[PDB]
Amino acid sequence: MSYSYAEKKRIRKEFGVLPHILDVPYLLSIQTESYKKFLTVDAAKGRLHSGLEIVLKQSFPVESKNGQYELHYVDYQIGEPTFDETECQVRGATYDAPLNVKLRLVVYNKDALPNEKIVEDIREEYVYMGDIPLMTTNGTFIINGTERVVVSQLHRSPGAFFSKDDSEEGAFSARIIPYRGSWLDFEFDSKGIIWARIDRKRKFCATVILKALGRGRYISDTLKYDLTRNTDEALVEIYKVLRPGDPPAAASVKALFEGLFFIESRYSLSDIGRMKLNARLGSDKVSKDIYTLENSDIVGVIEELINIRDGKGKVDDIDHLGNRRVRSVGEMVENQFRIGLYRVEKGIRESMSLVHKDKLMPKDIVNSKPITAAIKEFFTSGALSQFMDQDNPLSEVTHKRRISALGPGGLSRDRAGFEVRDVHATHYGRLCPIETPEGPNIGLINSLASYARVNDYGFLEAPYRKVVDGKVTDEIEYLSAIDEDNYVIAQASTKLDENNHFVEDIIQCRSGGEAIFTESSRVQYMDVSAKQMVSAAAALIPFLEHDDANRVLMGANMQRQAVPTLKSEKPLVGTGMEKIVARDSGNCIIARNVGEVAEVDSNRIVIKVDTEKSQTSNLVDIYSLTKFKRSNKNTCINQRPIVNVGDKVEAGDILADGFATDFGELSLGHNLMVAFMPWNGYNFEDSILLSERIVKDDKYTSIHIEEFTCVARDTKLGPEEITADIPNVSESSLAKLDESGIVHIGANVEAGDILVAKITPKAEQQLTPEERLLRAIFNEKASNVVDSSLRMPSGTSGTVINVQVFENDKGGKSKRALKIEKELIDKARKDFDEEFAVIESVVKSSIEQEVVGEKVQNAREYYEEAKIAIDAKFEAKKKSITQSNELSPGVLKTVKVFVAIKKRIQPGDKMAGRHGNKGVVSRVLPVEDMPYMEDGTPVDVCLNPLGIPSRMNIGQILEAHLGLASYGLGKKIEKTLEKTRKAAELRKTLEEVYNSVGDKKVNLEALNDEEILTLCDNLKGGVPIATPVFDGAKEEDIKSLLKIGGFATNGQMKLFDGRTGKPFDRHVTVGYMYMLKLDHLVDDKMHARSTGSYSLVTQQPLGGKAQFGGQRFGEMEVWALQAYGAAYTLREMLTVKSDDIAGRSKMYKNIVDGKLTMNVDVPESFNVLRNEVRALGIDMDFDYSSE
Amino acid sequence: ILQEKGREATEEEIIEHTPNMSKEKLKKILNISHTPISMESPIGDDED
Amino acid sequence: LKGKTSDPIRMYMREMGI
Repeated sequence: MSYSYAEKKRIRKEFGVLPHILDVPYLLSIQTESYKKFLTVDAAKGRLHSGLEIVLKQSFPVESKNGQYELHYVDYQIGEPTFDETECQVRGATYDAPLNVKLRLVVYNKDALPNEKIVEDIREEYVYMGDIPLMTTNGTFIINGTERVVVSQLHRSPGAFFSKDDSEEGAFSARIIPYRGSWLDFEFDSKGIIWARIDRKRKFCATVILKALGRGRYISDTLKYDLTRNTDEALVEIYKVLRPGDPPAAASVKALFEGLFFIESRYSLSDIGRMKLNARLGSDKVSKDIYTLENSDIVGVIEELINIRDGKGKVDDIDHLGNRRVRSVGEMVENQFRIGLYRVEKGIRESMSLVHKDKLMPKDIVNSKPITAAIKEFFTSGALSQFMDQDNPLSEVTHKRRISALGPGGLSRDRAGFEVRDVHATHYGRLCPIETPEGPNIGLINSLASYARVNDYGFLEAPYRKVVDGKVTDEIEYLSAIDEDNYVIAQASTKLDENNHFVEDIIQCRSGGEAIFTESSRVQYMDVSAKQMVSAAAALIPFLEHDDANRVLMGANMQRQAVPTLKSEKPLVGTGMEKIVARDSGNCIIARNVGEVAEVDSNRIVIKVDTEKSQTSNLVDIYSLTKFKRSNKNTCINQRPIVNVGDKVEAGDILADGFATDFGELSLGHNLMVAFMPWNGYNFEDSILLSERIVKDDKYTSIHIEEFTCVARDTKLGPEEITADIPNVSESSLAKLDESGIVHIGANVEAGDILVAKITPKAEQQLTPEERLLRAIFNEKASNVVDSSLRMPSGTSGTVINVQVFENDKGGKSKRALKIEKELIDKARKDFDEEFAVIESVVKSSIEQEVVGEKVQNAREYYEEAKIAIDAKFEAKKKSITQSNELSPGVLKTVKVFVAIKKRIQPGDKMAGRHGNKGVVSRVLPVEDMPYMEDGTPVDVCLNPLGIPSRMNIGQILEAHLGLASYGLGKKIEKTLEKTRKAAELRKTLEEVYNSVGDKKVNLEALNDEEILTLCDNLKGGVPIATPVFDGAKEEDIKSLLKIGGFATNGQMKLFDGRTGKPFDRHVTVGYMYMLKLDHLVDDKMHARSTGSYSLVTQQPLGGKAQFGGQRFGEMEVWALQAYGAAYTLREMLTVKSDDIAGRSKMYKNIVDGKLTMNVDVPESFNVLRNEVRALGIDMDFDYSSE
Repeated sequence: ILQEKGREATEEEIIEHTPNMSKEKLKKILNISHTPISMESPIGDDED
Repeated sequence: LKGKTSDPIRMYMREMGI
């Protein structure tokens, strides 16, 4: 029942009785969808006008100053990007698209009101506007050769919000929020007086605003309190409040008051605030299209506030999802573009002031400098923008879906506590509550749920199924958060009689958004899926319901930190969410059209597509694999093809898995037999014990790639040389170094070995007389140059997979450098030309097959089109400035070195289970020592039972029993296939193994005998089982599976100690306990330091291990030392150890000498503090007191 | 030059029509194009 | 006027513009 090539190769058992009403929506849709609306217009969507085009149209007309010049926008043209994303990243250039717009200017006599501009400037031209960054189909941005992801931002929606502080009774408040600009506020008072403020200022009556414009007793109390006599007086008072100590002006105040709230550019609602305000007052008379504030709107807001004080109405909830909206990265890009456009418009108005030309074209006035800088500044320095995590494919999906309220317009980390961190009732359908940072940012990540979707207004919506006449309809609809509160929704778990009618009279459902017991008749909707509430990352964990929420959150955060192994192993127990996660992430290749593989090699895939069952196409497509691609986490990424020659394939099938993917399924862990008994105190707490077979079998070995860059710069004294000709260096050390001075590719480098050699000149050596005598005795000259070669840090071992060199610009290349560059270009073009010919040769063979079928004009230009791309590829390599980059002026040359070193799990490493149980390996034991079953198979890992009782992670025990059942099922299949390997009996054995339990009915009959033999070989290690997160198989089904395996109906089994061979009293549960390794190696954490460089300002040691590191001494540690009374330890550590320059040298000499002496005259930091005080008028000095 | 012909540098073209009458001067002239950075300036989080 | 405003530019301009 696999129905797919990936499914056909291995068949995974499935569980649960819930039908799949709707398939999961695309995970990356939210990131991809926002960019398209900004850069594209769809008639069906109704997005006729692109946002960028609308922004250009709004500010295009200027009419500077009666110059007979008119600026009109005609059209926008987008230039093709110079380099593809793969080429841009290798070069380090940022993927970008040129933006061009058409401006028409009309000129004429420019007389006083006659024929000013109707007879001139009939000529118009396209003017370059700037460079716009482009988004890949994966929705990621490459900047400076670095991939980046912009997190979505959640911000309070523009509108009118009424809230009352409880400090005083009747203290209601009215707030109006604009999309941009200042927002006015109204505050009630204990006396019942009304006050109006703008953002911040002196308190004043709200009546002043009405005076400027032109059962209620509140107006009477407020009117008498204010002494304002006329609107002019009120306007002068408002101007004085806005600026203090500034004289009022007759026309100055009028322009300022209208400008603050009556300027369209200055103040706009964005069409969201106006829509909310009209709905809140329910008035259609005010124009919805105009986003500017109106006198009627302000009077209505004041009326609503008075009505709330009367007691008719309800206060709004800020925490409510409907009030909060999510802002896409493209909207931020649009805002930056608008700011740049405003600056450009101001420049154009100023630019017209100087004219020195005849029939001047409208190209000189346009300036593109302002727009490019703002967008680049936002992308490079954007707080929301950050490097995407490369640890695993799941991590990349988690980061893109993440929405952060933090950033501009966002609450500060310490500002908001105990309010936004909680989960609202509306959060169930929009944001998964089990996933959040355990750090202070906890409760702000608000990771988006898998089924969560974004409406055009930016409000998240959740799919639901309507119910008619007590009968559930199959129609699926999306409900807004505000709409959802009124309706009552029943959970999908509720059973049906097959007529879509609820059997139970009383069911648990949310009518007010809070779970309650209600009759089936009142229910109006049903949940589309059980896992809809949980996030996509949460669904991966099996037996989620059995696990505690805190432990589940800890496990979910830990799984994303998992590090990929050399061989991917599919988990025996899986929710089945892994296959969707792998397909959605672009780490695997999917065939565009149905075709039969023509040639397969581990560098590219060639496929031929049949036109009869497919739309018209070239008939040949080529897919290029990526081998050992470097990652931000320094994790090797490579793609291996699962396709075979002459293998039928269909669109959407995975030709080959790429990163952390096995057979189209994401695997971050290896299955190991696990026992649950305390051993010798090796795991007293969270410690984990490893048999060592995994270390020997390379079960947990990972490959890390390290890039080292050496650059050459021109100093004032001289230009530094990377040539490997350094005095005082032996030939054997330089023997690995090539004649060019760059280490040979593929050559193992010991720690501290020279990767590149550089010499920098020195002057005014001023050698001391003893040094002079030494030079005279040996006739030794003093070098005027010093060597600063690049060497790998100690404790690091690797081989050089790739070497990159960039030459100088504007300088003719040397024969070795110039010849090397030409040779590299020819090899890339020559390999491409032969490779391009190979594709051309395959097309020619296909034509020969179709020679009877007419190819004379059918593919005449097909070869020509391929030739143009090859020429462009040759041009692109020579299209560079000659250094492959600008290089930054003052940089002579740069070199890039890539080293890949394998890593194997060792003691002190950290392993975290999917259930959230985590441990650090304490020791490695011999295979004989590890406990074994009566069969004698060893137990790879032993776990502590006490920890499971303390934390309710009951899911892990159930998974271990399920894993044991899967292990038992595999052994029976191995016994059946060990002898008499015939398809007919194997089919019966497979029917018993899969159809014995469950209603899945895999229908293995469809698979041919040849497929059956491969499937049996694949299942030898284990039989895959898929469990729904809330639809997991019950204990009875697992017990039946254990019986089929022939194991007793319990997890525990008899075991014998290896050392004495005597069985332990009491049986011990054995489970697969699938495990993953977190990215926390102990190799980089050792941080051993004895003597290190000191901070220049404080003469104190550097920290963090960046250079020599060292451990800072805490103030609390000083308190503990004072409690101990060890003054000698405290005094010595503070002076000689840290800032005593005289003491440190003396201490080092004494330690080398071995003689005992102590000098602690003073600490340098105290002297620096006295100097800082001395600069101020206050004077601090040491003194002697005889009094 | 960048707006009229798009190309950012064209340094040979830049020397083609200039009153500077020097090529070494432009190479040394643009070298001091960077203002000194502020030591206390933050690097975002950057390990804080 | 003499509003106690801290900024010098506002104070200087008022005298200069008289």
